Amino acid sequence: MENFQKVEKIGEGTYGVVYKARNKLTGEVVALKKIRLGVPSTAIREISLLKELNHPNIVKLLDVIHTENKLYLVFEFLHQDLKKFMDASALTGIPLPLIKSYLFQLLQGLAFCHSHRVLHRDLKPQNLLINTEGAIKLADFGLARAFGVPVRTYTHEVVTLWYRAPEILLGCKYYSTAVDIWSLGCIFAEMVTRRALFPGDSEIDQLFRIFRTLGTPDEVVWPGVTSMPDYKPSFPKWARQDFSKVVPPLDEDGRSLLSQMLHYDPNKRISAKAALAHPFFQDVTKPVPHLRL
Ligand SMILES: NS(=O)(=O)c1ccc(N/N=C2\C(=O)Nc3ccc(C(=O)O)cc32)cc1
Ligand SMILES: NS(=O)(=O)c1ccc(N/N=C2\C(=O)Nc3ccc(C(=O)O)cc32)cc1
Repeated sequence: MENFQKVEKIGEGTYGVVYKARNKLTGEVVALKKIRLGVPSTAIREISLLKELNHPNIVKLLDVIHTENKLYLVFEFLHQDLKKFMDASALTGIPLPLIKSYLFQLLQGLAFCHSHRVLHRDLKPQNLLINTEGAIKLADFGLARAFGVPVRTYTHEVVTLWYRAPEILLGCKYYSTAVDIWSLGCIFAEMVTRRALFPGDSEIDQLFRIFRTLGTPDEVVWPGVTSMPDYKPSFPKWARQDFSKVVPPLDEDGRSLLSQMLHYDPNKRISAKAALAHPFFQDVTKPVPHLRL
């Protein structure tokens, strides 16, 4: 670690603290992530697999440094996250062609992850990174279930529940790649409307916000929902609202795709591969964002 000079702290999450840093050996500017914990052997092996999960839309994992019973991950550095870009673009909105490009690229990255049986599990605007060339990349995944212990909130953590799939909220512990499609759907809606789709601050508030818009799920729309671990027959039964309120003024192709990404039944929810073929992407392009760095 004496080979890195910290420039500034750029983030913190369940798995650690991220710094912008300079590699003293090469002069490179990188993102250095100190993993919050020595470190178990299963975590070293699982993280080593992430070094081989390489794609243009996945943040590059350059090196794994396991020394003095501490774990550091060295990643390539990108200058801005989607949360900041969304906030910077709040008065005008991100242009639809750029929203479409970002969605397409993130579906390409997820289709790749998913084909290798790797789930992101916690997609949110803060872990989607952008550059000046129009790329967007997935970050902050691959360490879940590798440390062998139940997840406990770290000191000062406030968990973001806004993008969590309903099956996670309902207590499914063996959920599928569909959870990432749900999260990406929520982010897509937020890019279009400039408002979070389901901004809950508790698990039940999150679940009830989903139900009030999409309707309380039942066995008709989601076979098996009533047998989910945290499903209660006492949930209020809200009717599904007319979808026209969800993402105005998005066109029917985008609304159709979003409705497939937000299906309750994870088995009915569209896959990343099928979403890439949706008519909404027939006119996809790769525009340049205006980034103020
Ligand atoms: N792939 S890259 O990001 O374009 C890049 C850029 C710069 C570098 N430099 N490497 C080195 C540099 O300047 N002094 C060095 C001293 C020692 C070593 C070494 O391997 O032992 C490497 C460098 C690499 C990649
Ligand atoms: N808020 S901001 O100023 O727009 C910002 C936020 C984040 C960044 N970079 N983050 C990262 C980066 O460059 N490589 C990474 C690799 C992994 C992780 C992670 O969390 O696991 C984060 C980053 C820059 C500016």
